[PDB]
Amino acid sequence: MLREFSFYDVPPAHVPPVSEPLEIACYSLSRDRELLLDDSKLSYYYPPPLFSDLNTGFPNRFHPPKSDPDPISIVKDVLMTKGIQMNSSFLTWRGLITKIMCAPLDPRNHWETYLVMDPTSGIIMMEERTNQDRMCYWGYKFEAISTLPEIWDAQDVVPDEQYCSIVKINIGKSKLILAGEVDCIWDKKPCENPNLHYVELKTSKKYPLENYGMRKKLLKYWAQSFLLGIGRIIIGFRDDNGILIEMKELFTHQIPKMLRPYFKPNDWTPNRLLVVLEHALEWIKQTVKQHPPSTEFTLSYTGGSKLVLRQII
Ligand SMILES: [Mg+2]
Repeated sequence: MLREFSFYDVPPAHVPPVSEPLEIACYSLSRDRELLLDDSKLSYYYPPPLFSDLNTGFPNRFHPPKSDPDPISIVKDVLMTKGIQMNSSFLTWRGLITKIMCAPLDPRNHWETYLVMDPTSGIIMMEERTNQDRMCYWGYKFEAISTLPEIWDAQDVVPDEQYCSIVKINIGKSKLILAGEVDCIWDKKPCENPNLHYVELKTSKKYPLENYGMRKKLLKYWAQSFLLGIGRIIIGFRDDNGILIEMKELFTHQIPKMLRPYFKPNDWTPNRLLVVLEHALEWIKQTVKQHPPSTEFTLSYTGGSKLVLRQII
């Protein structure tokens, strides 16, 4: 069977309450993508030199990251190994909620996720089952030059090596456990919820906020970081040569405030994106629960203004 959810059919409701995302676990990945149950790979933000060349090391010092998606079983394994209870509606990768949330924003980004309700936990688990160009490298290079590893208590661009935060976040009536890569931390991790100390690093050409493309890009920056409770998004603005010309430190909560003067009528706004997401998540829950556990579904966005949930029979 087929179910549809239309973005524009969502009733005009108040923005759902969203809890402060609470870290329940973290882990690291080695350069060979090996899971490590520690923060050996959490690094610190330190501003890189202005006019750094983001082409340096491409492609000979570049080790492109794994192309295939990771199974969500990993996060479950991690939590099980640590003896952490999982009591939520959803378990997935932050990035897959970003896709649902931002679907109304980029009709060109088509995607497909797999969902199954676990027969023991009753949690809906979501994953993908189906990268190395110069532009991508600019982003990875900016992350590499902007970060300092732990040294006191412990160049090749190897994006496989990373640190990850697993969070509980509630969006209205939906409880989610989300795992996502954290680029670095602003200062020492409170050994206090750590997430507002976390930093996301981005590289972009700078456009005025008048520019629709720029606003949309910022909205997606905001959405991604909002879902993991990240406090800061730091943008390395680059020119067409890939030279770092300016850095801009933003607080995540400031992006919607900063964008307020520039939204044209009928623009998707942070508040509207949250309303639609809550309704999307509620729809997914009710649909999945019309079937026995271990029923596999595909959730698809293939342009237009609808999500499609398909039972795999
Ligand atoms: Mg980043």
